[PDB]
Amino acid sequence: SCMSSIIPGWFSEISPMWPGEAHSLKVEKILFQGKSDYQDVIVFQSATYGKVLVLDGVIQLTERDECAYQEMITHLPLCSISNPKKVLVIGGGDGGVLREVARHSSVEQIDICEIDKMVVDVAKQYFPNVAVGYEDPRVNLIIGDGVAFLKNAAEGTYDAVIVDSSDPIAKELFEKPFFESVNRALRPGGVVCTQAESLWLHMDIIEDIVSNCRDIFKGSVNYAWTSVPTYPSGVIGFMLCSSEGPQVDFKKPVSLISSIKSHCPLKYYNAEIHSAAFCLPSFAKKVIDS
Amino acid sequence: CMSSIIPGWFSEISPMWPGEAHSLKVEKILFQGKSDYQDVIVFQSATYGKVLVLDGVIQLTERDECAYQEMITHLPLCSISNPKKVLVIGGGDGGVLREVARHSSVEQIDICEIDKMVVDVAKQYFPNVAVGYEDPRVNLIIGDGVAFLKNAAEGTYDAVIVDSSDPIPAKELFEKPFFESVNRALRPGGVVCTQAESLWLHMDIIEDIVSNCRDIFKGSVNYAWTSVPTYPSGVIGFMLCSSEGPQVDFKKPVSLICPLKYYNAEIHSAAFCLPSFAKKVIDS
Repeated sequence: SCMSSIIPGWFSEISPMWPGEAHSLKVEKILFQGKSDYQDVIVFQSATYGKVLVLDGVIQLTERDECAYQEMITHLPLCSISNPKKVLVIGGGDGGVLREVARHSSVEQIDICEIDKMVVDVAKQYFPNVAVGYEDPRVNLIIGDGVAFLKNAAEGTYDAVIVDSSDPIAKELFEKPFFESVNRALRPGGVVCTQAESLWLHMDIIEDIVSNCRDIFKGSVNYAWTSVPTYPSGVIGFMLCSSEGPQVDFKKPVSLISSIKSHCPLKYYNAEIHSAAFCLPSFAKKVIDS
Repeated sequence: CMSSIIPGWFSEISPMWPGEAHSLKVEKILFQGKSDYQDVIVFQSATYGKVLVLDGVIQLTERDECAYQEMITHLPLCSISNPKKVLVIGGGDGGVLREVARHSSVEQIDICEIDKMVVDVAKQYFPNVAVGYEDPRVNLIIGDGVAFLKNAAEGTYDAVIVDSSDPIPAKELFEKPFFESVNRALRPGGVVCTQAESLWLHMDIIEDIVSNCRDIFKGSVNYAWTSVPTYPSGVIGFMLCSSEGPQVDFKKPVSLICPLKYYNAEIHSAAFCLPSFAKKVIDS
């Protein structure tokens, strides 16, 4: 179904989470097809987006546009607070989020949970220039469930939690108890940033996500969005919430983001787009503002 | 262009976005003409309502057109005081006209659409938006806007909106002479807003439009972008250019404005905050 039976080497991203639409990509090579204990895993060499990671038929990243997601999900929370030291990432992807967290020189510890070792192994083999992400000596990789890991975490441990999840299908990561777990694992005024889907496609799912966060997190609660051409509807959003404690202002950065530089310039994130990301269209704005 | 990758699905293929296509499941085909100018399809889509297509390229869908039509219209029109005379190049489905008509200081809306079939299709298959054409201030010309514009009285217009297709004879709308034509027909400090493609797919083309624009318009020259799921890459952008004359600040609207679904003063400003890869190139 996802691979065209009509004309060779077209992949089409079909889902009932985005009914009646597919982003089709010309595929040169499948580099990897694989079935873990959790999910179907495909990597292809696309004609125009470089390498593409697909889990359960859903595009997770392309080399060409991953920067828009990976820089926004990392820098929106981490540039909003001073001197973040301890960070938790839920979901490993290709390591590109870890690479973004590691630009922040105040960070000392990056704990990351990925349930599926196949996803880690696939990152290291097929996406090695971004999967160096995993090798930063600050990084502590747990192959295990992130929901359990967070129940089990010491209270008040983290400056920041980044929830780099797939779609709510994964469904527990969008619910009140998981958020209560996050609230408890954050230091007072610690921040969470989560994958919060498409304003065009899932207004109903997002209204509930913001209601749960408004209830659990007593600091700040904001919603941001970014252009990601190879996500469905060409955009995805983020919950930014702070726990009870010091003032947090997600709307502007505190901080802009070594002799030997390990990173290229930011490709997408900057201090102006940080603010712009919180200016929603009128159809979305009405709802999310309460 | 129909069932080219999936049976029952429209796929938007073009060497303007190599290696990719947006695919929409088609409930039914509503129209199929071949005017003296382009191949015209309207189809009823599964989930984006009615869809207009010219030469295999998506012009609009009922579900997301608000994001294009409200931004190409209100970014220019909310950046100046009491616009009275307005020229639109391109008719689409009358959506842009409907949005221009929200501005109560506007007296005259000249619009050029070379292809009459586009207009007839709009009124027939998109009637609730095609009302844009019916408003008493609208002066509809079935003719070449390039020609209409070179034939205009110098300094006549407060604003021109270029709601063009892709730079594919449409390519004239992207070149110095047409830009000189506009700079001329605008009053001093008058503004133009142009369809200016995707920062993800067309940085080269955009760079050339900006540079061209910066030679001609001696007021402000700015680029803005917006989410449109059914345009290639999911975003489209706009040149905003003011002619020599009173200062225009496109990032800070001077005024506020069947309700608006997308545009608002906050998104007005955010529309000029480009990603770092675009922001460097587009600035100097």
